[PDB]
Amino acid sequence: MGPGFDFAQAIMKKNTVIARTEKGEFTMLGVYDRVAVIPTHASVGEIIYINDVETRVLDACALRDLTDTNLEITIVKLDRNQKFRDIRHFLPRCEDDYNDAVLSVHTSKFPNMYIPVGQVTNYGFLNLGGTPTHRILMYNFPTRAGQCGGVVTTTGKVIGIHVGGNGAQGFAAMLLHSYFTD
Ligand SMILES: O=C(O)c1ccnn1C1CCOCC1
Repeated sequence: MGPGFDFAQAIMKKNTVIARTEKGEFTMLGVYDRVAVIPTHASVGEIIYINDVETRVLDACALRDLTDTNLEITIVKLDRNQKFRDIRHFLPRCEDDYNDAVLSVHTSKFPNMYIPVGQVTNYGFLNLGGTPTHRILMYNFPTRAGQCGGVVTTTGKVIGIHVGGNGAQGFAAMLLHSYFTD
């Protein structure tokens, strides 16, 4: 509907797939080559469904910071016959706060969904479902089941993936450029 939505749509139309694990259907962001991300609570195994196609998982790594604290991001390399557009140059280098973000979701339950969430706080520590978690972004929107994996963008930056909420606030795990050096 405006320039934030333009950037979000451009990411959704080329850099997402629908991922299915035994724990549900998730928006999945493809970052480059056959490398994507998903919330760690998706519990990715040796096989995952990608747009309802049985796909071998070549590697899955549940990220933790150097204090050995959960970051809630799992990086997955997919045995897929097609590469993603490389969007690593849209990833922030540092932890930050943002204005005027959009949360975008694409699943069977919520197709073509876009939410203007407003201001994004560098929240930091969150007890996420009992699990101490770091590098959390917060926005004051009442997010719901079905939005985990959703992509958080500003104009020109892909800043996080949605991982939870408390009924009044939503929480995303940061994406940083340093996660996807090769
Ligand atoms: O997919 C894209 O490149 C796209 C769509 C809208 N804006 N962008 C980019 C253009 C260069 O600055 C960063 C954002």
